[PDB]
Amino acid sequence: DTVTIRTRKFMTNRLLQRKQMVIDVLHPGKATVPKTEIQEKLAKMYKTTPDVIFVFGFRTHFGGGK
RNA sequence: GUGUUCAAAGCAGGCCCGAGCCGCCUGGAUACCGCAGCUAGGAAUAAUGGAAUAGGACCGCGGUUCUAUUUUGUUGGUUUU
Repeated sequence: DTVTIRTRKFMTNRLLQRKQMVIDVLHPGKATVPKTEIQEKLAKMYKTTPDVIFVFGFRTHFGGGK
């Protein structure tokens, strides 16, 4: 809910042939909607079939929210 | 520098764009160096120098003499400055 992947510091990694960015998602009261959702959500942002979108990170911010 | 939610701390960090911003962006300072040395300014202070039965400055020079090598095209010879 109210997810909004905020692609901060987007890096067209040309020598690793990829889109490289920081995922920064928002929440009402429950942090960290699941990773493969975020893949599928970052899929439809970029239309890139998200099983090539290999995400990680995803630590839950205190107070839900982000 | 830096909101680690304060803090112990870290070296961080911050954005806009919907997510084509295909990115933009701060940064990660400065302080310390036993000595000995080095460096170069000082020359007080503390030591420190000389002319004494004369020495120091002036090409004062003098006469002697050693020898060093440039030119005499060159070398060789000697000769000198």
